[PDB]
Amino acid sequence: EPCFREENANFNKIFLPTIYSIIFLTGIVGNGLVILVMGYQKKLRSMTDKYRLHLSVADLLFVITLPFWAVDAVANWYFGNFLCKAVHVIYTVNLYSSVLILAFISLDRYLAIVHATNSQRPRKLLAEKVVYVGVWIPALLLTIPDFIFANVSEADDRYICDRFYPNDLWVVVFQFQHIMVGLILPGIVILSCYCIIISKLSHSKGHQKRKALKTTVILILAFFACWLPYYIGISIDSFILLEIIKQGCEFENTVHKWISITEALAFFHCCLNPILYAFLG
Amino acid sequence: NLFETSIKPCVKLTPLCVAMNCTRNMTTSTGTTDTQNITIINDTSPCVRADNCTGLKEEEMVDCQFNM
Repeated sequence: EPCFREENANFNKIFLPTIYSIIFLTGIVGNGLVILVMGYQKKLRSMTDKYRLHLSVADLLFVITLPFWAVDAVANWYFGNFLCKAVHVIYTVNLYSSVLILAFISLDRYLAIVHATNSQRPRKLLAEKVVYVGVWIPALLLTIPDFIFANVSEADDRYICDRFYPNDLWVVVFQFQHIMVGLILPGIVILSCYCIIISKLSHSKGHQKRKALKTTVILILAFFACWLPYYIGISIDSFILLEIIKQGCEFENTVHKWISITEALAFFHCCLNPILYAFLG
Repeated sequence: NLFETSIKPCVKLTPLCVAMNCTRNMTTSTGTTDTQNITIINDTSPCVRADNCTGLKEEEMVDCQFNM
C-alpha cells in the first residue's frame, strides 16, 4: 500500500439525504402530534405515557436538527463550530436517553406485574423524581467529551463536521464504552426484566386480563432491531482499529459505507413511539 | 575541520584498547527464496513510500559496559 484514502461512494450521496428527509418529516410530525395530544392536554392515562413524552421530547430535539446532517451529507459544513458541537451533543444525548427510558419502562412493567400490591407510591417516584436524575443527568455527564473536544475542520477542500479525537485509542475506548452502555448493560437489564415478567406471568395463566405489555414488547424489539447493525458495525470498526482483523484498505472503506447506510437505517428508531400510538399498539 | 566543527560528535574516541563485557542481542530475521526477476524500481513505487520495502538485514547490535 502507498497510503490510505477517504472516499464516499456515489450512490449514498443522494440516498442518505432521502432517508434523512423522510425520517425528518415523519419524526417532526409524529413527535409534534404526540406532544400536542399528550403533554399540552395532560390527557395521559398510565405511567408509561410520561416516558413516551420523554421519548418524544428527546426525539424532537434530535429530529429538528437532523436536516443539518442532511445538508452536510452531500455539502460542506460552512455553518460553524458551535452548531457542530450542538448537533453532536444532542445526537449523543438522544442516543443515550432513549435506551435509558426504554430500560426504565421495562423496570416499570417489572414493578407492575410482580409488585402489583406493595408498590403504588414507588410508581410515581420512579416516574416523577427518579427520571430527571437517572435519565438526563447521566446522559448529560456522558456528553462532556463532545462538548469539550468537538470542532469543525477544513481538511483540503471539505468543511467537515465530524467527531474528532486526539488519537486512535480514544476512538475505540469511546466505541467499546458506547456499545457496552448503549446495548450491552441495558441488554442484560431489560432481558432480566422481561424474563422475570414472563416467569411470574406464567403463574397466573388463568387470569390473563390486561396484555398491555405488547406495546412495550414491540417497542423494545423494534428499537433493538433498528440499532443492532449499527452496533455491530462500530464493533467491527473498533476491531479493525485495534488492527487485529487487518485485510486491506477497501475492506475498511466498505465498512465505512456500511456504517453510513446502517446509521441511516438506525435513524428509523425515531418513529416507533408515534406510529405505535397511531396504531394503538 | 569543517566536518568536525559542523556536525559535532556526541562521543570522540582515541586509540586505546579497553577491556569490557559485551552481550550479543541477535536480531534474527529469516530470508525467503531469492527471486532473480528484474525490477527497475523508481520513486513512484508503492513500497518506498510506505517504507516497508525489502532492503538490508537488521545487523546484530551489541551492548557493552566499560569503566574509564
